[PDB]
Amino acid sequence: MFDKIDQLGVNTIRTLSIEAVQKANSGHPGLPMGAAPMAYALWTKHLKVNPTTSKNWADRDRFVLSAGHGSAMLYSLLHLAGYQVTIDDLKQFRQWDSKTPGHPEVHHTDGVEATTGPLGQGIAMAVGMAMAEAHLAATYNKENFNVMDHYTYAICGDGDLMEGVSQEASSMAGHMKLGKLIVLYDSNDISLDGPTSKAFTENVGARYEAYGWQHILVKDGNDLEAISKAIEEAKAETDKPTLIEVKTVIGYGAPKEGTSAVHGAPLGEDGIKMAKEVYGWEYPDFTVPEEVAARFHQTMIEEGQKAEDAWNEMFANYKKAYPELAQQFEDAFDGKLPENWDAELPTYEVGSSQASRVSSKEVIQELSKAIPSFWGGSADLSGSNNTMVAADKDFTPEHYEGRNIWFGVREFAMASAMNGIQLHGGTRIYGGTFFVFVDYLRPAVRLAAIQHTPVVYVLTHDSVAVGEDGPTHEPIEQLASVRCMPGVQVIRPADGNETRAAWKVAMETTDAPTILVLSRQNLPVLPSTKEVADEMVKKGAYVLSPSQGETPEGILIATGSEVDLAVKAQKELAEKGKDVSVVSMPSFDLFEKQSSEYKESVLPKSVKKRVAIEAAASFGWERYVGTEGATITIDHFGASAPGTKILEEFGFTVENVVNTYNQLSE
Amino acid sequence: MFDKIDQLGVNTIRTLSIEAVQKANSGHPGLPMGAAPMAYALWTKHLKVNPTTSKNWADRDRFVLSAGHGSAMLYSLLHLAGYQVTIDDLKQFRQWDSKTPGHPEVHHTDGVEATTGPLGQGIAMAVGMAMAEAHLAATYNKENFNVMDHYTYAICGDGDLMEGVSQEASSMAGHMKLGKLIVLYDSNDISLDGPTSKAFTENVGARYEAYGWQHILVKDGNDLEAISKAIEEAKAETDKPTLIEVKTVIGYGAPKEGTSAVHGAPLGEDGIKMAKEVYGWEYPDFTVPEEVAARFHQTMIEEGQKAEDAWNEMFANYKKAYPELAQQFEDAFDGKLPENWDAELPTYEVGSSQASRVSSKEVIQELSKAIPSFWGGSADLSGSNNTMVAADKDFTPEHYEGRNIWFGVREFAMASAMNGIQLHGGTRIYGGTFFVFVDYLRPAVRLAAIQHTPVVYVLTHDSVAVGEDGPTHEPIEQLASVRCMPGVQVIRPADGNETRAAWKVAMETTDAPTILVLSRQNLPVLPSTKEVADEMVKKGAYVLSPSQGETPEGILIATGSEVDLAVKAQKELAEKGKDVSVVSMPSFDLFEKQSSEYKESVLPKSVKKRVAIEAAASFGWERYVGTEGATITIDHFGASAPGTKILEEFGFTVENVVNTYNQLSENLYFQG
Ligand SMILES: Cc1ncc(C[n+]2csc(CCOP(=O)(O)OP(=O)(O)O)c2C)c(N)n1
Ligand SMILES: Cc1ncc(C[n+]2csc(CCOP(=O)(O)OP(=O)(O)O)c2C)c(N)n1
Ligand SMILES: [Mg+2]
Ligand SMILES: [Mg+2]
Repeated sequence: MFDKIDQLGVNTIRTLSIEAVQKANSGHPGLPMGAAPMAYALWTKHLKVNPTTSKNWADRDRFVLSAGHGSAMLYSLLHLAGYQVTIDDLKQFRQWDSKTPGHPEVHHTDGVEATTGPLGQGIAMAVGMAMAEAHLAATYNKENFNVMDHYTYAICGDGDLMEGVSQEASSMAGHMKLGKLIVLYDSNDISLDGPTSKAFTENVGARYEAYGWQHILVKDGNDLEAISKAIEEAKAETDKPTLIEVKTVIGYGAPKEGTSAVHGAPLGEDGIKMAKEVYGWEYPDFTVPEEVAARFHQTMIEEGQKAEDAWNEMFANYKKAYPELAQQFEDAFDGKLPENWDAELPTYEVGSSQASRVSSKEVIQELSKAIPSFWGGSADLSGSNNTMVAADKDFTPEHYEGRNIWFGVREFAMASAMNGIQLHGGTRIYGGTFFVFVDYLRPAVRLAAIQHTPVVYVLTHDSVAVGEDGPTHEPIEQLASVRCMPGVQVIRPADGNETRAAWKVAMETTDAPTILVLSRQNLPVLPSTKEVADEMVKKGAYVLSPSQGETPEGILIATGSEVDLAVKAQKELAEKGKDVSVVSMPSFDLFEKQSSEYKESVLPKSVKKRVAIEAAASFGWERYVGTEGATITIDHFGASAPGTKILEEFGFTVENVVNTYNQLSE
Repeated sequence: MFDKIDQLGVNTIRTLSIEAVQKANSGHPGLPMGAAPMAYALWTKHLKVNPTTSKNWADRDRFVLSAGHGSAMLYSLLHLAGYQVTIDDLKQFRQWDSKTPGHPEVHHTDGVEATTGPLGQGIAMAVGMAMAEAHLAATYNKENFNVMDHYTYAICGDGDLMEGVSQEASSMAGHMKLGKLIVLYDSNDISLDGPTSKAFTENVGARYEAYGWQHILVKDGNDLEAISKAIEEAKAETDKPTLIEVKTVIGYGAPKEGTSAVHGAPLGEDGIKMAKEVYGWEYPDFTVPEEVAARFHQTMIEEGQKAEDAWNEMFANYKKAYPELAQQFEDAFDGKLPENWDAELPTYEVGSSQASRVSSKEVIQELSKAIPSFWGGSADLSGSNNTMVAADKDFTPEHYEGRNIWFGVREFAMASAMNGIQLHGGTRIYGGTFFVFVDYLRPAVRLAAIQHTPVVYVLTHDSVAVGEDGPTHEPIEQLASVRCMPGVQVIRPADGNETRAAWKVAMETTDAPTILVLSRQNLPVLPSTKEVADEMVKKGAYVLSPSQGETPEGILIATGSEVDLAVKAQKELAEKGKDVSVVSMPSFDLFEKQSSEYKESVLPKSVKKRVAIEAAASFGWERYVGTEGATITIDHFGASAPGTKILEEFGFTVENVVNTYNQLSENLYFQG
């Protein structure tokens, strides 16, 4: 059962958390106090992790604290568990260069599996982690070798479940029958501003039951045994994901328990003392009882070591029995793209005019054949986005080996799950939606930037050329909205050859989300792209068509579909005697990470006659065009019309670029 | 209650819709074919509208087509109703400058209450409209006067209900017991990519029942009587919102019915004819049967005018009985601000330091007192956003007159509901969360910009000064992310006086959403603001502190929290004989609106020594600092540390401002 030492451990977590919040004079103490029993039971009796090996173990049970305001409890848990969070690390909570940030951040603190500040994304990321385990289990598990047999756990709050991303993810998870996803809900019945009664009165468990989820109610948050029994029931439900609703008194033992006051402000030294009185805690501050430390050592370090060693031996036998597949497992988790992966990648010729999206599909198809760890889907847009791998099955409960994922019209959930799949390891994911609906998945793109996750976004329908669907479905500001974001690689391919090479950047990217901005409209193949694209797209901007002279009199900058106008302009300008360089800038960010010498080759400082043609906003174009430069952009919303007409009416004609260049030349 | 004329009316809606899609060679015919029965039953027998008065009747039932891909069904319906959509307009479906755009757009087309292309937002706008009815009903309705008694209707498809904004809003709707909101769900069991078996196996009704909704399942989508019966049941359940799931066959009649093919592509002429054979339609193309037109005229034109006229008589009697409330009702709907709304607004002194969030609370609360229509709330962040009005009560089922809305942690739903509230009219809406979570509500900001809807966004915690919550809670790219967007007014107030003016700009803005970017940290009151802010913040950028002498040697440009550093740096630079002008730029948008002449006053082209200091991404600052100017900016994510420290390490110190300017002298440019 659960002994007195076990309750000491619970209260150690409680005291460490609340002390850490107080020293910082910042932080959230209520959830740590309320959720400390459910956390303790999970880690000590049910979570299989080897703290000694950190996150290196592939089959570690995955735990996400979606309610990141409980960071102090997680740090308390990592310290007790044997991860490298020290007592002094706890004391530096919410301080400069601390290993204990106010909200958990992956790769900043040992043992944190996800960056979980924003609400609902952690659940969705945990959904994706179970998707990955089911997929990798089906892909690699053979009889007598359970190479992937682990559970995804999350601890959420009332806020996580009021967010659409979780609701989207939970319907997804229920559909995908993720029996190994166990979410613990800290139903403290309170939120930041007050009681759940003022805005959140739904039957969460019934909703989850409608999604296909098992719902277990533990009416006593402080009954460890009831929580441990619930986890076992959830593990027994192999066909359905499980929500264990743990009713807790936020700030348990504190004077202001069951109020919003304990949510986000330090309890105060009065609160700590009174809470300790309830616990009978007369221990010194930032002190862990010896009994507790040994309990955590036996329960987590010792058992964890035995489990990984056992798994490691099974993999040893697995490698002998199935050498090629085991190596694949190893290479996928280490992010090693297969040899000659790019060999059969499509190439295109000057006669051709193919949409960037069709070109993407072709790259995707060969990528899927070559890379067995490559998988992905769309938000009900695979036909429109051309994100489907023909010759591969769909990712279904019946065939988890399938690598085509039907996310549904759940873009945010797709994006966050994708972040979780990347975080899990063994897979490279892509996700498809229209470019205008990047808005829906934007917070998860920002999480991917912070988390340095090599997610690929296949976002199509880049411009007003979509046409008849109209302003709501035509991106204008979306290219700028991603470019300001730190940590995101945004590439708009200008032809098929640029598209192939953009995918190659994404495949070879290991620390950044990559957004691919692709076109519905058919894209004519440009002059040098067949030969130079693979080498020069990664440089962000290159001289697609050079001027006749060493120094161009002017320079035309263009991205994507509008680079064709540029080359046609170059010739018309030549007939009137003007010599201009045409630069393809697929990516702003890739270009800025290049040398000053390279930037000079593409955009020489001498030439102030810079005209930029982009079917997008003008924001940030003065960086390259200049104060004195000119730009053909759209700074207004779209229209419902044949796309060819909208472009023509919005100034994307060879004649207009000539006139604007000539006016600037004056 | 339904005759062959009514089925012919259903077939008419379908034929006009599929014929228009084919002429355009673009569109979605599937939902029109299967949903035209349910649309017909609701409009002809349960929807209280006067087509003659367009969108000008205040107690009109509100219909939102959340599934915008079924635009043609709406346009067909508008023509049949008596709205100003001609057969000729339908022919121009999805063509340049048409009154029939591919997805419905408000204002462009008669009687379209919302721009509803993006999925889920329409149901959320509908939810907010029901919120607006309840508040206005409670605020204005008095005994024997049913000033506000209108239901809110939305038609959605599977995709709408998969989206999280819908799920948030539905939870919010059930909590708020908006029993007069009824959603009609095309359970066609098909999505763009294919069946819903592949992505959508949930029990929608069970979820909606958990939300506190009522679920009526109509198994025969073609049975008009059953649909109408369900709409009656829904109106009967006044304490619960209702989802009427009408199971339909997508593309009923076409050869490709019940498949993904009918969703988003023209059937083709053969398909139109084959469906017509099932329909028994021998009529020529783009034709309304005379029987159907007269049936529509009777059901909606004549009855609707009688209802608006009956309402108008009651309102006039209400005007006599309650003149004050009636004038307020008209003026609130008219958008007229009360006469002395600006009079009691807070003013602040140089010796004062206060966070713009606290300044906003004070401006809000006085605005609430003077403007009865003014209401709003936050996504569980009122303590942090300072968005609560102390005098007023919460907007609860018990107190629908309350002007404090608790949206919960539902930012997307809040912003879309806000859009519905403003579109409905009678109220001014503010909604609050952290500025870093605009990303959560971003699609609804865009829809507001396209809809020209004057929603006010109170987005606080603007910088790395948030501090210990960390990178995830600290905005960086967000300012540029909305300054890049068309049709949005983004004001970063630099002190309390600018904050008041910012609110004023938003209260006087009728054509655009306004985002107010406010600070957790205390902002010291700046030199000229108590006197010049009321007239100069509206100009976007102004010279807060002029140079000593007409032509400045440099421009220190700063927005929001960072302007104080610029003024302090001006002093230090002035002490060393360097004369710079401090330009405060609350809004990029408002400044570019001003005359070419005014811009030269604020930013003379002659002065090329410019340093811009803003604790945000450098994106788009090259427009003002210039190629040879410099920026003190954050192009990287933040940290978890006390906020003052983060700012110092990131260079928002007086020394760095001085030194960045001085290094500008070292350049070869600026030598000469
Ligand atoms: C998307 C998002 N919006 C807002 C916040 C701010 N926030 C953090 S916790 C919280 C309250 C949610 O309540 P709950 O999870 O029940 O908290 P508890 O009572 O357990 O502390 C809010 C609004 C956030 N972290 N993420
Ligand atoms: C937010 C958003 N995501 C995606 C799309 C693209 N889209 C339009 S309809 C649709 C399929 C949804 O199917 P459903 O609403 O059930 O359509 P029906 O079968 O009734 O035509 C998709 C993905 C969109 N318009 N908005
Ligand atoms: Mg809670
Ligand atoms: Mg459908």
